[PDB]
Amino acid sequence: KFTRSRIPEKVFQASPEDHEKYGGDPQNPHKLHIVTRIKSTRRRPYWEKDIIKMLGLEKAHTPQVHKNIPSVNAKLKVVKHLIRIKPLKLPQGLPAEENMSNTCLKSTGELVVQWHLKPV
Amino acid sequence: MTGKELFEMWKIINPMGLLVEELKKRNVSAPESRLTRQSGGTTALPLYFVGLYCDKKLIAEGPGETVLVAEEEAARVALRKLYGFTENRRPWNY
Amino acid sequence: LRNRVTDRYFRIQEVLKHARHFRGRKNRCYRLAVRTVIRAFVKCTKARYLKKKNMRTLWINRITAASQEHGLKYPALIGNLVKCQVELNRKVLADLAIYEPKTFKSLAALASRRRHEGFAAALGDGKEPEGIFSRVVQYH
Amino acid sequence: GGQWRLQQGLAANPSGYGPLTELPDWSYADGRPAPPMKGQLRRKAERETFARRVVLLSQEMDAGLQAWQLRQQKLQEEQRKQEN
Amino acid sequence: TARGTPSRFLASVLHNGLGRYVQQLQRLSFSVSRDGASSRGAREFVEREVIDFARRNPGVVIYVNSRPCCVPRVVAEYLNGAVREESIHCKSVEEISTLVQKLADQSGLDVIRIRKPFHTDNPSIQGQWHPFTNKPTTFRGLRPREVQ
Amino acid sequence: SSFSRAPQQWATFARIWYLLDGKMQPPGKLAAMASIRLQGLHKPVYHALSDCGDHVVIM
Amino acid sequence: TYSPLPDDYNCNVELALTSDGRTIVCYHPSVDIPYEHTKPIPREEGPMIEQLSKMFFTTKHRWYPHGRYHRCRKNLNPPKDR
Amino acid sequence: GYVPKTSLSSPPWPEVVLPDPVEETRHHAEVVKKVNEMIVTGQYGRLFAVVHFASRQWKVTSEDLILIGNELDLACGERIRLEKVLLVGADNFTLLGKPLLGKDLVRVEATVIEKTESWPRIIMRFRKRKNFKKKRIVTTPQTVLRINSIEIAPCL
Amino acid sequence: RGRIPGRQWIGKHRRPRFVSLRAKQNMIRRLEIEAENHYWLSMPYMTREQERGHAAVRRREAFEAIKAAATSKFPPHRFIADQLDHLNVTKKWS
Ligand SMILES: [Mg+2]
Repeated sequence: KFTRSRIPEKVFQASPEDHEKYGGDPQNPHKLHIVTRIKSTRRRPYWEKDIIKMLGLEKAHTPQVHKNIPSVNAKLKVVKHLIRIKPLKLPQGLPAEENMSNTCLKSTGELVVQWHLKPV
Repeated sequence: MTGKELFEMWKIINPMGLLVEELKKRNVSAPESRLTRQSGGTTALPLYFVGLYCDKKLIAEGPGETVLVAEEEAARVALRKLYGFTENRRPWNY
Repeated sequence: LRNRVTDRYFRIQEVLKHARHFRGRKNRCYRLAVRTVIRAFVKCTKARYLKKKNMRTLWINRITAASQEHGLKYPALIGNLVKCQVELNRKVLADLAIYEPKTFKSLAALASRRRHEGFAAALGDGKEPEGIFSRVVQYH
Repeated sequence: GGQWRLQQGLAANPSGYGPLTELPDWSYADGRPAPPMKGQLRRKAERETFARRVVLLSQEMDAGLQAWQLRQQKLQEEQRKQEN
Repeated sequence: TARGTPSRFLASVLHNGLGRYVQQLQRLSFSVSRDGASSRGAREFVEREVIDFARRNPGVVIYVNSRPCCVPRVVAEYLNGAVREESIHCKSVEEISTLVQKLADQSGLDVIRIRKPFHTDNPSIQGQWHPFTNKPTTFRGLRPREVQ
Repeated sequence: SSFSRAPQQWATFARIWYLLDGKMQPPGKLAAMASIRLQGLHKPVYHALSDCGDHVVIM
Repeated sequence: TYSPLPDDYNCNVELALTSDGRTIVCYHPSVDIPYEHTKPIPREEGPMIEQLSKMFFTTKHRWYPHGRYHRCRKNLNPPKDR
Repeated sequence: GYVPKTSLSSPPWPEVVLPDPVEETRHHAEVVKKVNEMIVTGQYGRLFAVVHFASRQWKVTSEDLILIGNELDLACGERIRLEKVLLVGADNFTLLGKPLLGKDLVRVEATVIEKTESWPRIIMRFRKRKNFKKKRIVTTPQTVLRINSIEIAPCL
Repeated sequence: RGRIPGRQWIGKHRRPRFVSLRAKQNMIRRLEIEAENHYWLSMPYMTREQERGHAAVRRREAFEAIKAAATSKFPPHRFIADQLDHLNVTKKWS
């Protein structure tokens, strides 16, 4: 019978080669995930549909910010084959109330807090 | 006159004669008709690009179905260029 | 016959007016005209997607024609223009090809220039100076 | 060619974020700026909500870490106090 | 449908924008009724909005005729001779105002399918493409396989 | 440019004569070139309803 | 000596970048045809349809007439652009 | 690493040598100066422009008409400046933005000639053998603009 | 000639299906994306104990808002102005 899949824990234990490849240090892990649904929930189990709805990824190619905490990670593990997960990067730090209206999420995963739309 | 053509507005006869007269006034050698390009010469739908050369310098060229029509149209094009009413001329300023 | 329909003429005409330009009895008989008109309206609704698709296909075909005239292929031209950071769309590119042949020749020359710059970069892979046109303007 | 745009850091779709779309489409001939476009206003609202959620999530996680640290303290000095 | 409807090309009445913009609407005839719930909105429009609209659009003559009517109407006559008749029957003041403003801003050209979203009288500046563009010329104009 | 309407239209929608030499050439590649030219797909003004085909002579 | 495209046909393309590098300039003056590249000006229904087809390199089908239905469906006042 | 000349020893395509960056930049500057002098002397007639308006790119010239598929919240006869000009071109030269040309370089001005509603479009949904039939009529607002002028300034 | 018995793609004797290089590349691309997803999920920020209860207040407040919305459902107000405005249907001139 087709059932929910239990991913072995060793799958989510990064190696030094993976760290070098993906540019993420095991120490000081990133705080937030940018998650984009890149796959349809159609032809997938109702539990995956429900997990996608819970994560708020109903619209495809629409980035959503989530906490990098074990429970959210468990949900993302459940629906990992339908989503792209990247680390949210804050080159200028967290946006402040002053610049809250000038933010933009660049394709690189960086949430720049100044968006002038002018050449550098 | 926006979108209108010089000779659509000003009907003329013998554009080759007009061009010859204008070039004489401007002290330019009489134009020489020349067959720059041709296609399907022996068919019922030929194309003839005929150019007018003064001192071996192209002043204009025109397409046509027959050689005579191509030459006449090239004369019209040369007249348009000389009078400065070319299609790509500066648009009227409002 | 307490209540009877008196507008049936106009109710029929509302469909026959759209059916007038059909063939055969489909333009005269309501039992047939209604079916044909419903099919025609469904086709008209579904034809907008096909109109956009065919417009893009025609633009791609014309751009391919012009690029071949200039010795380039459509994929090369489009990709290298994108790399040059010129965001002209296919409609405008086809319009330029038809009506501004010299501008399209300039664009094709630019695309080939960027293509050759990319080839040179790949061949001499390393920290060699970036191609003049290869340089990308950065916006912040 | 969206892969090249992604590599350069721009949006894969040129219709995405960038000057080509986020700049005003027009302005009065006198030079007065045009009223903000509806799409641009909606996009700015969406980015503002995204930034506010980012701040909220980061603050919540930081507060949770601080609370956990404080609880570990409480436990440690308690244990010590009833040990003494 | 497009095939079952006439079509035209995008155009202006007299190149309306080149020299100066001219409001194409010239006449607005409001047939209204003193009595009748259908023309309540028309009556309120005549009371509160028609004067402001008239002074805003000095180039449009507005004829308000109050006569027994079951369907109050507005007839817009444009410079090009077009006449468009609209029913303001059981329409609120806001609806009538929007309709009148749309008529004022609209040209007299028929509201039919427009083949092209653009119209250029000078489409080419560099010369319209022909097969002999982008074709090199040969010495003495010799066609292929010509001997001399 | 600066042509009259009818001559300009004639020049644009004129049919050109192309020559292919099939000596030791693959018939498929010859056919590809000939079909492109015959359909007029090599013209930027191409359209299936424009009858913009060109003559192809294969020797 | 490098040229992205041959300059023997159509305009002579010259590409450039402004000093800031934020805009490409293209100089493309048209090329005139050399005088040496030019030549001096020279100085029944069935059979009818076959002759017309031979003349215009078409098929016989288009030269046959059409019925009144199609003839009167044809629009005699088509919209004109430019 | 020598390889004798065979059909596959070398790539089929010809080998291209790009100009050296220094001399090529000098040539770039010379060409830019030439085109700038052309602009200064006004050696151009009609100018066309690829301009990004609404969501599309229009190839435009003076006296042209453009049909935007929406209301623009502008009174008819009001003058506007189209700011997103991707390309400006003349008979002999063209300027390309990366991706947009400068305001100081190009000024495209239009006028809101007309505000209209599109001809009624029918949206018909039908599914066979399901009693599923629906009809809707939609009239999209539209604005016709006339492009008064396209001006360039010597700012290269 | 060359018949597939019954219906294609379902029976015991189905029409053969072959994977193209395009499909292989697509699947490989998706696999790469999912491998990166594994990497980025392999580094949690907080532990389960650390996260325990860190959003309880916000979740409770959100549910309280939901409950308030659910329990505030109650018929809308009715106005004498609304009732009397209907008399305007017979509003006339003089
Ligand atoms: Mg079967």
